[PDB]
Amino acid sequence: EMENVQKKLRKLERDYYQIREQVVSAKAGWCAVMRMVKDNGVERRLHRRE
Amino acid sequence: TIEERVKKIIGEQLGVKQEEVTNNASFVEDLGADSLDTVELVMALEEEFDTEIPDEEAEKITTVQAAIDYIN
Amino acid sequence: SSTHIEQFMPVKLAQALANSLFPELDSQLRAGRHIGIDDLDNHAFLMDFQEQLEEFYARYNVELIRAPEGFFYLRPRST
Amino acid sequence: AIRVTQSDRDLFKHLITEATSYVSADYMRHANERRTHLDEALALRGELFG
Repeated sequence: EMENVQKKLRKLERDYYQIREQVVSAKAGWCAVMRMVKDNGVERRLHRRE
Repeated sequence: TIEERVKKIIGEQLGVKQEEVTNNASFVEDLGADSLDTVELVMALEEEFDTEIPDEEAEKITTVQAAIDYIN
Repeated sequence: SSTHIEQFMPVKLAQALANSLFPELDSQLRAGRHIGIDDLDNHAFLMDFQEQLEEFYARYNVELIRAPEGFFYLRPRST
Repeated sequence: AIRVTQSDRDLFKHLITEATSYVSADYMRHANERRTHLDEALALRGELFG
C-alpha cells in the first residue's frame, strides 16, 4: 500500500512542479504593474476588495 | 553566481532596485514584500536553484543575508 | 419636404443665428473678448445654444471653448 | 451658477465611475487568478510534505 501511495505522491509532485512554474511566471509579469501603480492609484480606488 | 543570482531573483520578484537589495536588507521592512510577496519570493528562490526547503526553515528566512545563508 | 429649413440647417442653430444678441456677441468673440457670468444676457445666450455655436464656429477651424470657471472664449487652430 | 456647476459635476461623476468600473474589474481578475494558482500550489505543497 505504501509503494502504491508513493505513486500517487509522485503524481502530486509532478503536478506541484508545474503549478510552481506557472505561479512564478505570473508574479514576474505582475511586478511591472505594481511599480507602475505607485501613484497612489491602487490603495483604494483600484483595489476594490468588494 | 549564487550571491548575485539571489539578487536576480529578489529584485525581479519584489520589483525593488538592485541598489536597495543589500546583504542585510530585510524583505518585509526594507523591500516591503508582504505575506504573499514573500511566499512568491521563496518559491522563486526554490525554482532558481531547483531545490526544496522545509516549511519552518524556509519561514525562518526573512532577509537577503539569511536568504543567501540558506542558499549557500 | 422641399424648401424646408431642416434641409440646410438644424432648427436650433437657425433660431440662434436669428437672435438679436448674435451680431454683438459674434463681433466681440472674434475680437478675443472673454465672456464671464456677470454679463447675463450674453452668458445665458451662450449657455442656451452652446453646441450649435461650437459646431458653427468649427467651420472656421476655431474651437469655441468653455473653461471650468464658466467663461467662454475662442481658440484658433493652426489652420 | 447652478446651471454651470451641475453640468460640471455630471461630467466628473460619469467619467470617474465608468473608468474605475472599466479598469478595476480586470485588475481584480488578474489578482484573483494569481491568488487561485498560489492557493492551489500551497495546498499541493502541504499535502506533498505531509
